[PDB]
Amino acid sequence: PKYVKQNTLKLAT
Amino acid sequence: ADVTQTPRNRITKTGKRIMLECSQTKGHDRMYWYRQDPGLGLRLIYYSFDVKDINKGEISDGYSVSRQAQAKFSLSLESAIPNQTALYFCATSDESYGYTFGSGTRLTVVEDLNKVSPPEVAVFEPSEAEISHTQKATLVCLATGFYPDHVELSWWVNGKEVHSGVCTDPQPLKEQPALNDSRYSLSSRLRVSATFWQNPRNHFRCQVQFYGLSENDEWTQDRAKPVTQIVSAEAWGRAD
Amino acid sequence: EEHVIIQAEFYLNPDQSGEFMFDFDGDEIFHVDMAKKETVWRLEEFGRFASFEAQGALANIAVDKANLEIMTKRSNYTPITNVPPEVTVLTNSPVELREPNVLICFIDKFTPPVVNVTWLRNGKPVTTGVSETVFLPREDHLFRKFHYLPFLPSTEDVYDCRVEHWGLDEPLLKHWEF
Amino acid sequence: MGDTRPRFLWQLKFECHFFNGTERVRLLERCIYNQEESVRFDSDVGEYRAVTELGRPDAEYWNSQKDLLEQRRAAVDTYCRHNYGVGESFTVQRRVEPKVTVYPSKTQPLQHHNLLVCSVSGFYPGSIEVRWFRNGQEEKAGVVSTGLIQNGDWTFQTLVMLETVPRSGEVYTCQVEHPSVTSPLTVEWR
Amino acid sequence: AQSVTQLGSHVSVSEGALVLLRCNYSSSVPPYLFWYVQYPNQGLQLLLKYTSAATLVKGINGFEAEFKKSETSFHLTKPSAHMSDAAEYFCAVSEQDDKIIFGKGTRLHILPNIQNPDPAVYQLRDSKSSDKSVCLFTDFDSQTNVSQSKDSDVYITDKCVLDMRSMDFKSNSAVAWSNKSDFACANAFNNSIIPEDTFFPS
Repeated sequence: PKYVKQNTLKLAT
Repeated sequence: ADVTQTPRNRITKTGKRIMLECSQTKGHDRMYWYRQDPGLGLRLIYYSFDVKDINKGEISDGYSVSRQAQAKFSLSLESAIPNQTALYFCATSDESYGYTFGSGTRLTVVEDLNKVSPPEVAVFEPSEAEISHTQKATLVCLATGFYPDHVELSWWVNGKEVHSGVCTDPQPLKEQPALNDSRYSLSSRLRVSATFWQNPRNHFRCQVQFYGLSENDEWTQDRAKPVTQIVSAEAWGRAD
Repeated sequence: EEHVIIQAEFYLNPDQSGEFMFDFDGDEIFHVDMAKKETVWRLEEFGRFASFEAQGALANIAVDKANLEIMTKRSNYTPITNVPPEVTVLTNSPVELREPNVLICFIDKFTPPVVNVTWLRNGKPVTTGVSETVFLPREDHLFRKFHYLPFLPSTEDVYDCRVEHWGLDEPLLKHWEF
Repeated sequence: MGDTRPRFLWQLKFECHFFNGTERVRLLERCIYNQEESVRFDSDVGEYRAVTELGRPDAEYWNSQKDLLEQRRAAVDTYCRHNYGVGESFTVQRRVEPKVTVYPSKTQPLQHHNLLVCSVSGFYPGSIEVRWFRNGQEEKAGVVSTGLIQNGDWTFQTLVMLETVPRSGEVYTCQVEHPSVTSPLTVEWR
Repeated sequence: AQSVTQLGSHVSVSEGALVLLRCNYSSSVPPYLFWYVQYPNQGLQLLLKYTSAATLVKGINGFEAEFKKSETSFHLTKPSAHMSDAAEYFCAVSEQDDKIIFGKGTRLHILPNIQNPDPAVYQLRDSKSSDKSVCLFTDFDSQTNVSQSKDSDVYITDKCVLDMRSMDFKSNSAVAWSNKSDFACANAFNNSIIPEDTFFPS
């Protein structure tokens, strides 16, 4: 059984 | 294009270290190298999620990579073997599984550069019997005696590249299927209306782009050095 | 019932320090060792029932790093205000003579997440058997940390946890005797 | 560190909140610059919101991307409910029996004011009742406790002391109710 | 073991008919799923992506795919096959691990609607020489297949489909050639089952 991360998003540039 | 690979086409002899370059402009942290082979899909070689971060994929053996900068991801064949002949694709990913693939690198690894040979190209004119039976006209292009299997064939009508009415064999056949380094042949058809064929000012060219030896490569043979070159053959229309 | 699972990450410049950890109701389940690309289970048991692809943490930290640079530029290079830690020193269990216990130094309510912790036994800095947790999250976005020293309890030995942090004007020295 | 340089800190929290197990779940994503939250996604709202002016460009850019917002909402199932089920056996269902000892704080004759100590340690989860009994009867007046101590360890400890005058033949029982026990633990002092 | 299984390296569909390409997946984790297309002599293009947002995923050109957890499937469909749908199609999975694992790929072949077949074997002379020629078998319907030569000095191509946009007209063809002195267009396709009505001009 595998934990999943949630992805960090890139801020607006 | 966000993602660009160089070179687009490479021939190399076995036992040589060769490097493929990927560069991107969208400043993405995730980069990947895949290879594509018939019947096996894309297999992941290596992947990188940051500068100097390196991770092995499914098939890392015989390969290395570097990620010195965010913009660039380098793939090296350590000691090229023939089964590393493939289409190689660099990809970037955003933060939500949005992949951008490069247009690809066609790499051919040959055991012996002495066997490299450009195509002879011939154009075969439509038969009167076809014109009179169908009111259409089929030209055939044959490209023969080339090695390795690393060509692109196109048709040019009145100096313009045409896609309409063209079929090219999806893969060349071997002139000597018993031999490991057999030369190849490829055919293509261009079909036009008889009225278009019958106009003697119309010019038809079948062009074969051959990928072969570079300036660098040594050449000890009497026949011309088999460099990357275009070979073409041409036919004019005829009223008959 | 009521449970909370937190995925907590940070990146700190110019130290170039980043952490990735999961929290269940205020205890750490695991963190990722970035150097070795290994998931570190807070108890070894947990690694027998579950897995985590450590490499995933490095993609998030890469993006944390890019976002910290953007926010830094947006703020016109406004730095963080240092918040000094509170230090509690206590025992893992009640304390019996010549029955090995463990000394906890609990460090709480501090930012940024950079501290230097020293264990002094009778004035001597001691390193034998020492371990620590990573920088743990709090609801106010400050940090908690645990430092651990296994030891033999006796009336002979006196203990100090010494903490240094940029928010303090001198090191905090917290005492323990039996 | 004698190093004087200014520091810049980026923190990220994904918070999964579970009510009655996975019956009700809430997801909070939090972007935090120099200890101040700038933008958050709350599953109860279903889009990004600036917590400060610095966050406004990020709320606006992220909320711009319909497919992005759709996945962030699905994550209550594909992230929160999933990870809950991964950890349940060793997390939610973790039970570790307390060690319970009771001793006087002073060895002294009968008929004198004493402090009887009930230390309860090594236990998980945190939920627990310690109750003090004199010869069978409970008492609430002189009960003092150090409250619940988190060891960082996946274990808790607590003291509950009892102010009391011990008398000839008196038996004192510490009664501990914890989820790990089919029925309360009891340790006596005579 | 994240995997995706596609059935059939090479599949056929009639022009105008429903397109169905199969994909089954294996994941411990609720997955990302993808379909990509590779059009001839080009790169990889995303058609659609499953994100758990919705079980019916919609893409460019009428493509759609339905996630069915209970049969772990993600079959790609398109209502009507066009000649321009001829391509290789790849299904792909990520167990939420920020890498895409690809299936082996299926090439879709479109059989053109040949309403008026006119099978014929023509001799074509070289532009440059009255001494050189090839044989063209053309204008046969979808029920004829070309076999490879039994004779190592006779070369025969696979059948190809061309689309003459100038006359909205599609046709099948195969080419045969030889340097052999005894090679004639009447014998070139003797190893193939050809239509009884094939036209052999004088």
